[PDB]
Amino acid sequence: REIVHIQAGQCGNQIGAKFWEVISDEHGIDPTGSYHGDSDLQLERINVYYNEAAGNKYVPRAILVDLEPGTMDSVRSGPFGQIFRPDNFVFGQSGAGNNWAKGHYTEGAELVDSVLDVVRKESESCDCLQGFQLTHSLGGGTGSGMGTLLISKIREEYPDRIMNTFSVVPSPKVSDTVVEPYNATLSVHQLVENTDETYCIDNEALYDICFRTLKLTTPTYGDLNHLVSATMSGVTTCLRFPGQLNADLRKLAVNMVPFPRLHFFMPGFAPLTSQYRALTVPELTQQMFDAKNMMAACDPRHGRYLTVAAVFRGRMSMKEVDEQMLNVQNKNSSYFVEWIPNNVKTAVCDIPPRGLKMSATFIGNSTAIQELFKRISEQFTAMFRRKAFLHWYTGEGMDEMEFTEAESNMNDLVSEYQQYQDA
Amino acid sequence: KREHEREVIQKAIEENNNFIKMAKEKLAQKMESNKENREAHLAAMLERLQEKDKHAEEVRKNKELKE
Ligand SMILES: Nc1nc2c(ncn2[C@@H]2O[C@H](COP(=O)(O)OP(=O)(O)O)[C@@H](O)[C@H]2O)c(=O)[nH]1
Ligand SMILES: [Ca+2]
Ligand SMILES: [Mg+2]
Repeated sequence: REIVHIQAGQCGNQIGAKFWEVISDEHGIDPTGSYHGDSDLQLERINVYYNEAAGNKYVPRAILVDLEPGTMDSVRSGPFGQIFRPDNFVFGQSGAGNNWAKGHYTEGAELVDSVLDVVRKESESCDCLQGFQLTHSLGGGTGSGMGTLLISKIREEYPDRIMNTFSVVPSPKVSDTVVEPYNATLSVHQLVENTDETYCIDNEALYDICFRTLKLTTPTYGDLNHLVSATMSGVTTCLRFPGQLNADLRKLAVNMVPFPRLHFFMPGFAPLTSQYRALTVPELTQQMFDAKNMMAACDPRHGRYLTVAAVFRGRMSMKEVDEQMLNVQNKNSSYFVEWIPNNVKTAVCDIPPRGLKMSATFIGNSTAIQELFKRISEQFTAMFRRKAFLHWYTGEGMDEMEFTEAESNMNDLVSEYQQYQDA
Repeated sequence: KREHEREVIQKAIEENNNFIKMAKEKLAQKMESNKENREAHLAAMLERLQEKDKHAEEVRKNKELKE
């Protein structure tokens, strides 16, 4: 039943806010928290993401966290900013300076308890909490360092609940500082141990989509976040609307994660937008499996699919959907591991997203995701072999050994993905 | 992990305090050593000058005990 949502740091709170805008519109919830929709399907699983307050008000089960106020002042002024519970805004003043150690060990530690108080108050009133979703980046300090601290503390207090992240992976193409690969390697180490499912949202891929496909010569954070929000709407459709398949976080984990560490998913979306032509079922299906539609910059032809979830939204022929899903599997059979039979599952939901008649969302557990980790690993090493920029971290009490261990664990994750690809 | 978290933040506190301490003691050692050196420079100058006043007395006596 209930999911608790947490958004941390600049990136986490920006994508987080858009997520709540997009799903509040799909469920007919306006910025005051009033329902003004046309269909009982909108309210039937509303409690998964929204609490009900007095006056038939729907309030997101959402906690907003940062070490600086700036992005959270912007959240509060944003279009849906009034819908959040005021007590669920938990902010420090210090900032974290793009420094994972500040987020995880010094500044974040000072604030983490007050975040947990709010987590506990939301959790306490859940009829049957399924677990948590966190939105954050891995390249900064607060979402990366403080976010992974939160995950660890949440696990200690709710060890039998599911932990899910939407984790934005850094790229030099859309880069704020040189230390991003350090912060991401340190964070991946945490995610490998302490999440059950992680959607790898790669800024490399979002940028390439905006540039190559959508023809945006200069992509902003807003253009990248349009892709992120459509993806997030798509991958949570099964949690939010009535349906058979992957209807809660645990069942999704059980279908998607054959070995506990290999829980890093490559999302995709079709059609790609920033337009009037009807998209056919064959076209959605080909495009949702296309490298160019993937939100992690990994070539899926360089690996194999362990498991896949496909979600189609809109009024369309279920027969045609089944036939096309079967067609892609039959013609591309070598890219689906033979030792997990029937490893592709398909859901269809009648309610389309805003501004589209038809859409498809793709969630892949592919061994090609190793490309993402290798790219981060190479950027990490190029610096770390000269100990460049380390004083930012050792000044917060960290040793070099902790960097060596994180790098080694992420190289092990890469070797494991490679083992199942060769099996 | 909680115990590692506590050691990182104590290590940071310990290094910052140690930096402050060592900078405080270095400064105090420099300012002392400088004071003593300057005073020894001035005391040697005065001492050469007192030796001149002493020698000027031996001159007025040589002249008195000449006559
Ligand atoms: N996709 C996306 N990435 C972002 C956004 N804001 C920052 N980033 C990325 O997030 C990383 C920086 O972390 P940020 O979240 O600003 O730092 P934090 O506040 O300390 O967590 C870099 O990799 C940026 O490219 C955003 O709104 N959308
Ligand atoms: Ca403080
Ligand atoms: Mg930032």
